[PDB]
Amino acid sequence: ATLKEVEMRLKSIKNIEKITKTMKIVASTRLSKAEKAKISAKKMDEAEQLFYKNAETKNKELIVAITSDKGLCGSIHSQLAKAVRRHLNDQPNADIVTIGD
Amino acid sequence: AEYFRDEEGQDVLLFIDNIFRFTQAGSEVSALLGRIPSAVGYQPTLATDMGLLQERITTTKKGSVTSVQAVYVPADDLTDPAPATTFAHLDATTVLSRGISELGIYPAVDPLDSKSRLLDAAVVGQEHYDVASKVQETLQTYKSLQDIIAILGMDELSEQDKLTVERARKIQRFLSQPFAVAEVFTGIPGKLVRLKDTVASFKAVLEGKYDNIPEHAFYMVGGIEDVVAKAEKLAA
Amino acid sequence: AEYFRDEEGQDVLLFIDNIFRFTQAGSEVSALLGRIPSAVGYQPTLATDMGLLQERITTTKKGSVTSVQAVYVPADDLTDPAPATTFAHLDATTVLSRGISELGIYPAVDPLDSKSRLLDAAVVGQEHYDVASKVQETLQTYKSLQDIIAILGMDELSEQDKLTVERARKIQRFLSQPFAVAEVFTGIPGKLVRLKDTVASFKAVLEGKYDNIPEHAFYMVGGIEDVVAKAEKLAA
Amino acid sequence: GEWFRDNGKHALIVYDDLSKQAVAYRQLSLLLRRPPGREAYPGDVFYLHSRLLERAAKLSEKEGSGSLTALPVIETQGGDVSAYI
Repeated sequence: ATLKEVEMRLKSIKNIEKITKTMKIVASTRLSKAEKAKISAKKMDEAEQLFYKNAETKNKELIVAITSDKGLCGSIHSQLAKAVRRHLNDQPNADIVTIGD
Repeated sequence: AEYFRDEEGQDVLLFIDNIFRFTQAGSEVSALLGRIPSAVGYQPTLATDMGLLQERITTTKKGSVTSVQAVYVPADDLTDPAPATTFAHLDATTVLSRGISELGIYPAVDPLDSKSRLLDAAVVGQEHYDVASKVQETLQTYKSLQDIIAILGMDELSEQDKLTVERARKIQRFLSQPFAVAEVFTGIPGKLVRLKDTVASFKAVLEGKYDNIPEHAFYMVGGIEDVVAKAEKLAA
Repeated sequence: AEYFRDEEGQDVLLFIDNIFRFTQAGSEVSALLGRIPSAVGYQPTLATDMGLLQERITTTKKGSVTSVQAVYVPADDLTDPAPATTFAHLDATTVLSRGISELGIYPAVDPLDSKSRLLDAAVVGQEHYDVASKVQETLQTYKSLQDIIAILGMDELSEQDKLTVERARKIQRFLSQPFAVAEVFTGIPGKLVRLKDTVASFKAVLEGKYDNIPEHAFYMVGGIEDVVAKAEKLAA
Repeated sequence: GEWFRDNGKHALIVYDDLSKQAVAYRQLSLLLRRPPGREAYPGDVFYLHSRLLERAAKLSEKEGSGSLTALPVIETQGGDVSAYI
């Protein structure tokens, strides 16, 4: 009725909270592995960067973009895309390699 | 009405705005009569008094009477005894609800609270039923997901659902049809579409063949041809 | 039951079905008795009428009469005032579960929502309590991880968590045993399992030493002897 | 239907709709001072509906195979089942 249609829909929202809750706790675990890995990667990179400055940084194009295969990451998927597309104006026929579903 | 149906033997029509006033009028007299209320004030001779009326508008071999009835309802409660018992004595209904008026879509007949015994696969064709079937499914999915949509974006939703939804929003706005007697009110000249035309227009639009042009191209216009013209209009 | 308790002084066991039909019955004759009811139409004399029956079913220095009374929850809401009043008046409540019945597990008893006047502490034996305590926890874990198992599958569950999940599945299907009155259905005669034997086997699964009996192999079993047998049978 | 059942012929009874029988008996009871239950039809209509439905049965084979079968129907206005009827 009215009563029951409020009540079942409310359950939906409650289950959704539990799923989003659980998933966010789990996100916090992954972000730490992701950061540790990033440090080591960035530091390896820095050593070639010393080089590249002193060399002088200087100058079809390729586009690469970076995502996970899993979704629920908010607007990462499409904001990053939006910047891919903006630079798709600087050449229409550019070859885009997409790293992540 | 009886005199036209019988004595002159001509088919008739009947309009009432509003026949709720008929049940309300009973409930007022009822208290004082010596009768006591049935539940929520209304007369206990409600069921019988609705009944007699709706058998005297009935269809025989002498004339058949098509009726249009407008039922008033307080705060849209339909679980109440007075709106509810009328629906059984109606072969088809066109429940009109406030939400579809807020959406700026006149007419305001709900598509998801409509029923007919006149819509069958041989009463108006197999094909007519299958085009209507698909409208019904589409909007019911689109409603199922209103919660999910609001909670999170459509990029965090499925690609498959998003086709049903995109179809459904366009189909809802498409339902609109400005009227030539409330040309002033609507703000747009009236339009009409035949029954034969109507199926066709919806059939095409469902298969993706005319989903790609604005959702306002479907707002406040009639059949398919009016939408294509409104797109041109929009484009400039 | 009064006669057994009293005159000859013998112990008995009462059984009634459904006690909601009794509650229901009084609500009717109160109302037909020209008496204002409480809210929701129920009898306003429910407390003192339920109490007069309950007090009577008791241990006396002569005999002992002990009811197991089936109760029906109308529309699965147990806060409705006629059922909520009775709940207190019954000393040792059991909640039964449509889900558990359906899943094929029988009994339909809810393993986290099973209560009785004699539960826990050393009342029921210290060994017995601690075993029951680990099980209450173990299900509870599975219910929590279920959100992880559902989208992610394995991406935060541990080696330890997986092993906690197995024990839980195994205790879960160790609540299913065959019923003698369902030879007409199921086709497997009944089982009588001593107190010792349940406490012990359930304990074993928890230590991690009966995690060598497959999960499905606790489905429709009896004692210790049967569980062992079902592992060999299912494996090959 | 029951005369069939007694003679040894099966039958099947559709009671469409019991809710409107209760609306009738509720109006009738109110006029006779019989007070509404959880349905405006009076509470002894649980008695009306229990007596009617158990009159569809299966008899034994010394008294013929014939069984009347029942399909009681209750029409809910938006699926509302915590109502008395």
